[PDB]
Amino acid sequence: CQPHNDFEASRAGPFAAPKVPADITQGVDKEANGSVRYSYGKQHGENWAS
Amino acid sequence: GVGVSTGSYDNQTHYRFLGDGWVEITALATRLVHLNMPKSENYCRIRVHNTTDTSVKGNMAKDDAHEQIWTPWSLVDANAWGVWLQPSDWQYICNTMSQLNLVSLDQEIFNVVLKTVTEQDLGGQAIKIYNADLTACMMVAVDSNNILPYTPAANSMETLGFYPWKPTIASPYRYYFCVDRDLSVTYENQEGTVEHNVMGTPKGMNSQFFTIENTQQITLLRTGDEFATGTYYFDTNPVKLTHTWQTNRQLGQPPLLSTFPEADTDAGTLTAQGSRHGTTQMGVNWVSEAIRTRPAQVGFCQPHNDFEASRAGPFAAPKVPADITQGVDKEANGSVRYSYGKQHGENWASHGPAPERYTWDETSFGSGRDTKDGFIQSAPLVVPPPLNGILTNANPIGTKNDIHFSNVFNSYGPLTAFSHPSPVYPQGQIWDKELDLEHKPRLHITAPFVCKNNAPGQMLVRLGPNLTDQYDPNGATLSRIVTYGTFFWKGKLTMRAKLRANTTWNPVYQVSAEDNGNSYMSVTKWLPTATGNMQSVPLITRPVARNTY
Amino acid sequence: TPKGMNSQFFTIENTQQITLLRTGDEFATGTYYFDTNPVKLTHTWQTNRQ
Repeated sequence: CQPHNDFEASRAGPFAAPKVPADITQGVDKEANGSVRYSYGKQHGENWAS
Repeated sequence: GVGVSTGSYDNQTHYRFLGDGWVEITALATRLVHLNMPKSENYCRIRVHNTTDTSVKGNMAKDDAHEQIWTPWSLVDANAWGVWLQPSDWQYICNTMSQLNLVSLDQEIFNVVLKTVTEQDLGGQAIKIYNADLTACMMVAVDSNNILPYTPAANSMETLGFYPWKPTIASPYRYYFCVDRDLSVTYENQEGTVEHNVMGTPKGMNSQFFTIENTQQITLLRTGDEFATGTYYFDTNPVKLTHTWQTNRQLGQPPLLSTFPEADTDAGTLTAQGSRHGTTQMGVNWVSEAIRTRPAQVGFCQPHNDFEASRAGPFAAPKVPADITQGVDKEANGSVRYSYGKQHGENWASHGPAPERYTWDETSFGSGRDTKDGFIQSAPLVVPPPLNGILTNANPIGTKNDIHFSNVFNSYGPLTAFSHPSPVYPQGQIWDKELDLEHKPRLHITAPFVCKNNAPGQMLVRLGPNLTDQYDPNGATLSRIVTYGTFFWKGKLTMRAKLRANTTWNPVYQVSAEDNGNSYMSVTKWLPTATGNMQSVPLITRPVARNTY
Repeated sequence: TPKGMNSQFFTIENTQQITLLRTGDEFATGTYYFDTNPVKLTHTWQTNRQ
């Protein structure tokens, strides 16, 4: 079990404490299991038509 | 050809003193095995889902929901401490040796016997006649590659016989399969029936189906044949055979004594707590045996009964066992409780479906926890503990009067230091295969020894199917001749170990056998009865004291 | 504000040997070797239950 969204703050400022990704199971808990979400561009993989 | 033995019986234990404090201990064990023709002609994917308990709102832990794959093969897994050494031997080892590790291990199968049984009416009845079948043959296979799911015989408490002069049956083989099980949470009598509680269907990304027929070289052997495996070597590390008493309280230099006891009654004193040298992690201007900094952290608070759920379903999150201390917190410290049978150690006189059980308590007095004393205080640490500036094991955390910080606190930090789980002589798991993961656990609770290299390789075995005169697969007619088998097993578990020396003045605690009485260490406990019944009770592991600093 | 105990200021001009190359020139680096461990290309279905 990993702390769901444990925002820890430091001298640099508040941040999201990383968490080892894992299966989502039937719980459909994505953000809870650490399922990373990406955001790329056109020169990185997005359709040039969009 | 056939009609002659192919092996020798030997179930002893020799001690070869290699000097320099180290001694090579070779444990030989031979037993008679009894195998019956498996009922399942082929691999089955039986799905067991108990609802007699899961349906109830109160019952949550009694979730035996899973889908295993029953194979037509048995298994000769003698991974038990009591199936190798002798009751008396273990006493000598624990009392002398201070550490032990596994070295080699071999196996052999001689005097393979296969007979068939037929019905024969006698005076109107029907007695069974037993005729030996030479042409009959069995099948053996040692998956040293571990291509098949590792199935510890101790995890199901179905190893071989701990009694030399008594036969034993090989436990069937079966492994878990991919199935998405889900169970909702319900307390006592929650509003409405349990939300979700259903089994799952086979997935294509986790469908693990194996066959003994295509995962190992099956060696066919008859009555005159015999099998033997190579000398497997263990790479596991040695486990200390001593307990730790020193707690986080006693480590470095004790406080300087300012007063000396005049009588054996009174005691001495320390120096001014406010004016005394030392190191404390508090900004206060005083020190004590409770705030003084220590080299590390001995033991750690573990979440009491932290049931974590996954795609497979809810389960009890394992926890490293430790001393129970004066808190008498067994289930809180992780004191594992066992349940063995008669062929495993229970008295043969206690007739009944109720097996013997015992709760094993660790000997690591140093890493012992006590829920009846754990507490926290506000950042501004002050001598007088405010009513709101402290969290004792009596403050309802989470709108619950029984759920405190202790039940949900993990004090595991970079300073966490603990010992290993003392292996029990009876029904104790020796070695175990490591998990195929990038970051495997620092240790295993099931077995002290963990094969760093490859695993030993479970030994599978199945009786050769004796077909009848008539046969037709398409007609679902699997006519098989009633046949069974009885083969002997011979194994030698060589392992070296070092013995400690008397470096103290006061005699250290030992394991003795008091006279026949209420005393737990009673001799009758390991002595036959008028009828011949016997029982094997756990032994005191790590009797000698060990200084942890 | 900038601290004196954590002031990390670097310059590409004083942290590496800059190789000047024109149109007819060309650069190439040595054969770097990795010491990283191999990563399994398979998933695990077995849970604490089985």
